[PDB]
Amino acid sequence: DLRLHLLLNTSVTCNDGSPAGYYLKESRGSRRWLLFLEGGWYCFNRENCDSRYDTMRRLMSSRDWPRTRTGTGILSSQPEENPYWWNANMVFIPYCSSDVWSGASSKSEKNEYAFMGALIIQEVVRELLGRGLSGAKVLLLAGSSAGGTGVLLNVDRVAEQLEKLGYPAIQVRGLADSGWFLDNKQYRPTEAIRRGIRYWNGVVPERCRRQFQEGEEWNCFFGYKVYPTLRSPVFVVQWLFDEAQLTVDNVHVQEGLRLYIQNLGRELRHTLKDVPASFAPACLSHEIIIRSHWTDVQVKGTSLPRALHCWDRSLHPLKGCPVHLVDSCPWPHCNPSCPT
Ligand SMILES: *[C@@H]1O[C@H](CO)[C@@H](O)[C@H](O)[C@H]1NC(C)=O
Ligand SMILES: CC(=O)Nc1ccc2nsnc2c1
Ligand SMILES: CC(=O)Nc1ccc2nsnc2c1
Repeated sequence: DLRLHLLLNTSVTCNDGSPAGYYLKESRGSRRWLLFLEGGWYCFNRENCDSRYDTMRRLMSSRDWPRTRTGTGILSSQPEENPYWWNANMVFIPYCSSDVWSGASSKSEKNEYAFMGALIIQEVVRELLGRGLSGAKVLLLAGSSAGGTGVLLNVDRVAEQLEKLGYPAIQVRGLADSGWFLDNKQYRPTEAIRRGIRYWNGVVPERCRRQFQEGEEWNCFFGYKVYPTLRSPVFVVQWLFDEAQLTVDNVHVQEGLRLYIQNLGRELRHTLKDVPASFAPACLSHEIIIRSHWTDVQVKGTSLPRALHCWDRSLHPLKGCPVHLVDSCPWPHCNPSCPT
């Protein structure tokens, strides 16, 4: 089990001003550290954040968090369940800022809620350095859904933070699961992110900000636009027919919809052509890395735990150990190993 620690700096808060925190299981025989960012949509104005506070309060507050959580999937410590990193130090960072991990704004006389996702990540890293992260060789910042987008927005800031604090030997890497979205034409929008950034005081990576400039930082929330600007190594996991993508596209089969779905898969495939570390199966699903049966899906005969191990070796092409795995077949479940 992973044990809850609320942040000692109580000014780094969830939406309602309660302290943020993290769940930790140490592995004293390991110099590898996995920090995982939870997902769960977002909110972007007073009215829809108020609604989220009524029926999704654990995503806005630490007041009701449990003292422990069980690690699953890539967060499991059993080799049978996690062939990749079962002996690592494990950290689960709850998502309680509703800002895709981008915010840097405190609650105040003018702000009903605090949006501090970017600061929560920095403070967790700071406090872990006294609990053994100072001796790490690799820090893998991972996340699913909104947490996968959060990896893309924050991995280079973690790398800069550790450099400026005096830890140049820690290698920072990212693993973004189900957070690679397309700003495509709907079957039947980006305004939500633009409004959110202003409501959250949201921050994006500096090189991407300099490309798109003021008023256009929403572009940096889209993987295919922010990824080329990043310096840390990043592995991208993305279903070709992601259910959250299709929901925003207003898709729930005749010729028009057939062509729409086939075009979505082809566009997703295209955006990953120049991403050398990636895993993109032709399935209709959403998230993968913390579910218990994450080992089952394969692309071209290679599972995701194997592909991640091959990535580790590459950062020391490899014979029989591939790291770029993108399906080419054009319809959901044309890969027999898709989850049911
Ligand atoms: C707590 O975090 C805030 C926001 O990052 C920072 O301004 C403040 O200095 C921190 N407190 C301490 C004691 O470091
Ligand atoms: C349901 C939903 O809309 N999820 C998300 C989360 C983060 C995003 N960043 S860009 N588009 C995104 C969409
Ligand atoms: C024009 C536009 O904004 N299109 C879309 C479509 C699906 C999305 N999923 S997340 N952000 C999305 C944006």
